[PDB]
Amino acid sequence: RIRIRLKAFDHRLIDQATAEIVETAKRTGAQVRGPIPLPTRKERFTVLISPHVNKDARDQYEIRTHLRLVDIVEPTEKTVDALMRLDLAAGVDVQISL
Amino acid sequence: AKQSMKAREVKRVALADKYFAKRAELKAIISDVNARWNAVLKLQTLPRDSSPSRQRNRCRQTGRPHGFLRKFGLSRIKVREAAMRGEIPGLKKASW
Amino acid sequence: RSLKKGPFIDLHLLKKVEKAVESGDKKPLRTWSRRSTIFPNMIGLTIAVHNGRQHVPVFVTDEMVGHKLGEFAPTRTYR
Amino acid sequence: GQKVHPNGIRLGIVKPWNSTWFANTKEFADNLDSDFKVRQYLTKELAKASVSRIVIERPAKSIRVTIHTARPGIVIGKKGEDVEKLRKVVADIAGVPAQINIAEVRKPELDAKLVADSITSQLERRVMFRRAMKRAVQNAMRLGAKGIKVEVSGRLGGAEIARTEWYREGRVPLHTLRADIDYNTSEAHTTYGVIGVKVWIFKGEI
Amino acid sequence: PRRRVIGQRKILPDPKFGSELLAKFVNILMVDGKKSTAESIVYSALETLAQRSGKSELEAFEVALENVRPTVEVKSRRVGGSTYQVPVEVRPVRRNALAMRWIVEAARKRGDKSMALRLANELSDAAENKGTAVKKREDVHRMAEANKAFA
Amino acid sequence: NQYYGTGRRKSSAARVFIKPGNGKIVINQRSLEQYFGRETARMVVRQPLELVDMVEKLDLYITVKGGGISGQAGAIRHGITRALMEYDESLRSELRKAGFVTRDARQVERKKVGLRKARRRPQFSKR
RNA sequence: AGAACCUUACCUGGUCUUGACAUCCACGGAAGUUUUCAGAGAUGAGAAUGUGCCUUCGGGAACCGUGAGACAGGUGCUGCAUGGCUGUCGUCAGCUCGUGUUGUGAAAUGUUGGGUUAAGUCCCGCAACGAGCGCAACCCUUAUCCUUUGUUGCCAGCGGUCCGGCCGGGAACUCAAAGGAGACUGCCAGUGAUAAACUGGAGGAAGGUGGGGAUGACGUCAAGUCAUCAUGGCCCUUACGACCAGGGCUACACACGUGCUACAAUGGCGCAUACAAAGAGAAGCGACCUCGCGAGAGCAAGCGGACCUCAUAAAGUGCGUCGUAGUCCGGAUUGGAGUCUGCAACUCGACUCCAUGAAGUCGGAAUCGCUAGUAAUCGUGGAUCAGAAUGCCACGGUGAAUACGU
Repeated sequence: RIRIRLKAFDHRLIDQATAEIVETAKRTGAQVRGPIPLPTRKERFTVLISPHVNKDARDQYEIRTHLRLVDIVEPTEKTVDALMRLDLAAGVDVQISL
Repeated sequence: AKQSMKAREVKRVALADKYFAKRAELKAIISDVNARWNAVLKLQTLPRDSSPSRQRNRCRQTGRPHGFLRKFGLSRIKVREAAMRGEIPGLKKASW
Repeated sequence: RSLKKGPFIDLHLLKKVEKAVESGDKKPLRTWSRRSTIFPNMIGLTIAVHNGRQHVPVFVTDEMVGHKLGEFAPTRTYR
Repeated sequence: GQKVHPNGIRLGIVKPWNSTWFANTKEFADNLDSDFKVRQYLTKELAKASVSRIVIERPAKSIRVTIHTARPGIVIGKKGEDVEKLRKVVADIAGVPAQINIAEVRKPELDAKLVADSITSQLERRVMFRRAMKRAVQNAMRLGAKGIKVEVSGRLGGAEIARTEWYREGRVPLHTLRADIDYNTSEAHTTYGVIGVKVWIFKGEI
Repeated sequence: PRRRVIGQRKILPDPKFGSELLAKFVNILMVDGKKSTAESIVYSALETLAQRSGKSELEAFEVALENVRPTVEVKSRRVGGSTYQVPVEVRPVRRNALAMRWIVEAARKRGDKSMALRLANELSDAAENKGTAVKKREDVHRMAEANKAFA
Repeated sequence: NQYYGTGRRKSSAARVFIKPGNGKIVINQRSLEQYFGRETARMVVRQPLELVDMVEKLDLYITVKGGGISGQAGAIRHGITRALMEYDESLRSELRKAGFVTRDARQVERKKVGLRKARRRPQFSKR
């Protein structure tokens, strides 16, 4: 319906983007349950630090994938207007699907 | 990093769409328990360098044939050189 | 053991085997490919298997059909 | 020479980004190719322009590339004379609709890459490294920069043996995570050898 | 253990009988960190001990272990370019510690069927002494008294 | 109203409930003897109920997941002590001495580079 | 972080020499998708169609063939010319600069002392007064609570029930990720120059840098890396380049290291049964279902993923059997017969079936690690990758012994 799901890399990026979408929706419309935090998948990589030998020292790498789910419960024609194209995208992949 | 073997990659990768991929639909359903005729396996006189897992997957910048990661598409050294200069979003010092 | 249904061989050597039947056998055929298995039609014929120096004159026999061409030519020189 | 790189260590703590974009693991590998490929050509065309640093992003099947510079006049030019040809080739390499931004870097002596490129470019002139390094030192506390230090390594003054002979002034806390540290590595293209220029700059505590 | 002196952390008591002495005992026998298979041997040994001898549960192994308590032990010096063994009185914490070890180590040397049985055999011969632990308890005893000089 | 307590022990999280009724044990819709707790850590679930006047005092419903046999048992051990809030923090004063309200900070150690599992440095050749 | 071709450099052969790859000149040809014959292949020699976006006619940009020199190429040489990166002493607590002073000067002082700390930590003292690197702190994760949010997560009070959180519902709770509180020798007691600090107690989930990671000073070993890359110089250049096929890197009278698997009744075997965490997955992971003893095969949902798939975790536990033997220990080696990935499994594989069942019964001098959720032991996942882990990285289960002392 309005089943939204995004993904951001930094510990706090979406928190302001998924904040502004709430008061855009709940002010003009109604309901709007709010941003569900969801589990963060963290893809951990480990590779050899030196070009030759030196396996005993390695630098560990990680990429955190932070999810959010808004889910506006009120699909009014007033609230769907003046909401889209206020995303001001900082990279984050917006997706609207079941 | 030995531009010949890197040029040999450009040949090897570019052959994968012509001789195989499309025409490698042959041998998939064809070489199977059906109905035999052995003329299907006589189509394997093709140049061979198109093979689906023939590339070493050298690093995209340098061309090291070692420490390649499928995620970044680069070698561990060029991962670290880049990683310390940022460039990979969400990448930092891992500790937990 | 391996190779599932059907014994795998190369195309160029299959023509060489059929050449020895149709045109008739003459001398040991010098072949670089070691991938092709021996067949019943290859019994009686002469071939030569390359292995990093020169083609070794290997003779085909009844019970050699089960094994490969490259088994009869050891690559690594010892002693 | 065993040290953590000041930028990378401070990415999690106190930097915005060197790449603000988001992407998925499937297209990530070919996406990272285009990020270094554009910068390879961009550094060539902005060689005389004195580029400090640029930040790539891809907002939903597009590409921005926010470019900074010490000299905005050489990058911008008359109207959109210089920017139109830059933005054209960025769209061709990326294979997508390309935007572009401009950002004037006040006080070019406060950036790492600008000072590193300024000091290393003087090596092709064949001047004294002691003075060339001291020219960056002489104006440290004058305009900004609560601390700053410069290192060179190997082939000093066309010598046979290779020394280091680094130099430092002010306060440069290399292991204080909250401390703002600007750093970038650069190399020389001189006929007498390759000297690497490392410059650590300290702006403030928070 | 040069600067830092530990607080000697206390293990929990035996879950059936409640004896903190047997909590250390099961842990000596415990190999591969298996407490469940360790105690199963311990109880099966202790049940066969008190049944055969016809004594009570807690004081069967205690009076048994009291016979295998070492009086004194020795410590190697290495000071003036020679090995000197100096005899010292083992404290009650270390007294039963070596006792439980040498019972389990003596039962380990036996060639009998089960661990419950072979351990119980050494517990059975603890009160009246023919076995290997009761031989092992006074090994240094002969070396001691000869080293009464160094004190 | 119900008398709730959480508790946990080495990534094993329990959810304890207490009431005034009968002393039948119900864990994950299963009995205490049918909760397989026969060997050491048999009565660590009722370790916080060792030194109390009970006979057959309270209903108890508990539910633990995560970790193993002993970790889940210590989650029930620490969980019941939080559920003693029916008697507020008056009975805690004696329970502080026992150290059952004390939550175990000991967690399994991470695997480290050049080490077999968290500590063991792999042996080197002679000198 | 993975030599069956490829990789791959090295070898034996077959070939090419402005070249496989990049810029420039001239010249003809759209590129290219079609096929045949010969050769192991690199490849040369034919027959097809096509001839496309700009052109006062000399042409363009893509790409292809030819020829010409400038060059291109070099995993070749020098880590005793270097950049970059890194091991190690060492996560040891040190190492220096300013002025000032001391000495004729090298230097010293500072940073010599007395206490104290994990620590050049802090205190007092001081011919030095200050600063800076390093330590500490700031970061991440974990121990606890509060607030924000309630699906795919979760199920307590309620009814409906096919006894399945499954369907209303319920928002508590666990779980989940955002922001906060909480641990500072401070509250108290004793000692201590009355200072720092120390020892103990109270509170608290967590007390004396809480636990772990990240974090590695000035420098040493002309330590490693010209082989990832970059690069000075040198050298080869119809060859030390380039392409192809097969071979080698996997050899076998030897020596050592690093591991797995054992020698077993804390155990083997068979049946039944309970309890995890962290991941991965669209050129993918594969239910359920059917076939085969099995490796897998055919059919074939859902899920770009708290949903669906890999995934039925093992130790453990309940019975039975085995009862001290080279054995129901142990699994090697070898034979016969299969599957899978892939042009391809002989050199040179993984895995399955049947059969064979070496050595080995706790191992010589000596030697390696570890102080608590650790040693030990038992499983799982990932990266690499078409396909090959006992390695490596990551995760959890159960879980000790002993620290008198330098």
